[PDB]
Formats: sequence, C-alpha cells, structure tokens
Amino acid sequence: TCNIKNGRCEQFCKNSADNKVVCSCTEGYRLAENQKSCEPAVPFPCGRVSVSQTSKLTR
Amino acid sequence: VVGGEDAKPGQFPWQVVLNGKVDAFCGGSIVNEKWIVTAAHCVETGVKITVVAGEHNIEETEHTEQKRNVIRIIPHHNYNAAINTYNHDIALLELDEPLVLNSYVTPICIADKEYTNIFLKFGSGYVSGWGRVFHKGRSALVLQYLRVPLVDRATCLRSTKFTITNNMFCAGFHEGGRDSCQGDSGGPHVTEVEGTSFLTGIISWGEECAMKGKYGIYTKVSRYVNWIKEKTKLT
Ligand SMILES: [Ca+2]
Repeated sequence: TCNIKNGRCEQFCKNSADNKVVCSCTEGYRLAENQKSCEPAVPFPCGRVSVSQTSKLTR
Repeated sequence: VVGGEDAKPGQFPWQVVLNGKVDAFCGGSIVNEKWIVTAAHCVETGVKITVVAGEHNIEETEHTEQKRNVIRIIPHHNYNAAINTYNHDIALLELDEPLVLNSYVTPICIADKEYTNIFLKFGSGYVSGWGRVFHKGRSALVLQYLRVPLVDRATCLRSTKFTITNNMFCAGFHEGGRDSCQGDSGGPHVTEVEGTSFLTGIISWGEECAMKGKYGIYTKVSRYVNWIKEKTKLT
C-alpha cells in the first residue's frame, strides 16, 4: 500500500501482494522487530547525530 | 550562510570544508570513508585540494579534525557542457587515506531516486557551511546552519531571468534575509526524516544573497544518486 503514512515504515516502503507492505532501511541500518522501524547495525550509521544533544547529560 | 545560527560541535558530522588556492572556499558531504560529494564549480581542476572533516571552528583546534588529501576529482560528465548555466553542479572527491568514522565524522545517508525526491518534497531542509554571513561580506569561523523552505517550482521560475533546469530546485524565504551564500557551495541541503538525515540537494548558486524576491538555487540530488553510488564503491 504505502498509501498513507508511508505504510508505517520509518524509512522506505514498497507495495506487496494482497495490498501488503514491506518496509526497508538504508545502508548501516537493519529492519527492527516490528518490521517498520530502522535500527543501527554499524557503530556509526549515516545521517545521525551521536554527540550528546547540546552538552552532555544523563538518563 | 546568511541569517542562520552557529551549529553545535557534531551537529552536522557529514559536513566537511575544502581548502586550496583559497582557504575554506567551499563545502562538501561525506558519502563514505573514501569519498566526498561537492559542487562541480568548486573543483575545476588545476589545483591541489585538501578536505577537513570534523571541523567546527576554522581558527581553533577541537581535536576532532581529520585532514585528507584529494587524489581524484570527478565532476559530473555533463557539467560545463554549456557555458555559465551551472547545470549538473556536482562532483566527487576521492581521499588519499580513509577517514575514521566516529561521532564528529559521519556519512550522510543517500536514498534512491524515488525517495530522495519524496524527502525533498517534505519541503523543509537544512543547509550549512562556512561561507559568507553577509552578501559581499565576511565568512564564518563557526559553522552555520539554516532551515530553508522548498519553493514551488512555478514561483521559482518566475523569480529569475536565468534558467532553472529540471536538475535544480529553489529554497529560501519570500521576504529574504536568510539564505546560503558564496563559499557555502558544495555543502549539503539535507532533509531530516525521523532523526535520520538524507542528502537532498547540493548548494549551487544564486543572484547575490538573501535578496527579497530571490532564492538559493540547489542541485537536485535525486537526479544524480545512481551516478554517486556508481562512482564511490569501496573495494
Ligand atoms: Ca577547528
């Protein structure tokens, strides 16, 4: 489908059979467990900020 | 960048600055450990070029800087096929030694032709660089960044006498005051998609800077991603 909300894919979406939806990710990422979100597969995946967002903090 | 604000160290880790016959004369983006993508009008051969990734403040030392030599330059095959049109303004630079990826040196993501365009159409991207902060004015020491709205192609065309090809797009504000500028060329126009940034444009040209009625003109990356991937393969 991919019709609305990118078929609920965090990055890429493509129409599957029976109007299904298969999500995918860019290099350095892997398809999460929920089959929609993308997670880092390498130490430093493209396009992401990894320095403590504005000064260091604690969580 | 005119009317933007300082970036924070590590906020745009794919940004690099190019140095040559002139210091900090253009920008670029990290495709991978050995390749940088920039604007073709920045590297008209006949000169040695150096790249600095992890750069933040041009006059100080942050200890995050990685300087590399450019051993190969590949401007798009159709760049300068016609004179002074700035069409196909994109080029690739191969590094002599590979960069070491870390928090301050990270590649920018590049989607396929289909999705790069989809992301561009969200209509809001970020441009950055060490170029002029005032038209005909001085350059920045600290990296600058500015969010710029996509401009409808139809209004883009009516804003200038020059030709805006299908390989370009306009971005900026109707009121002016905020724009990329000379010296920022080659730097990235990126679109953030849920925390992950994809390269959607290459800072290319304009008529003066930040003038009301005028907009920044960018190379439409979606039209060149097949070419980029084809030339930057690592072995
Ligand atoms: Ca520095």
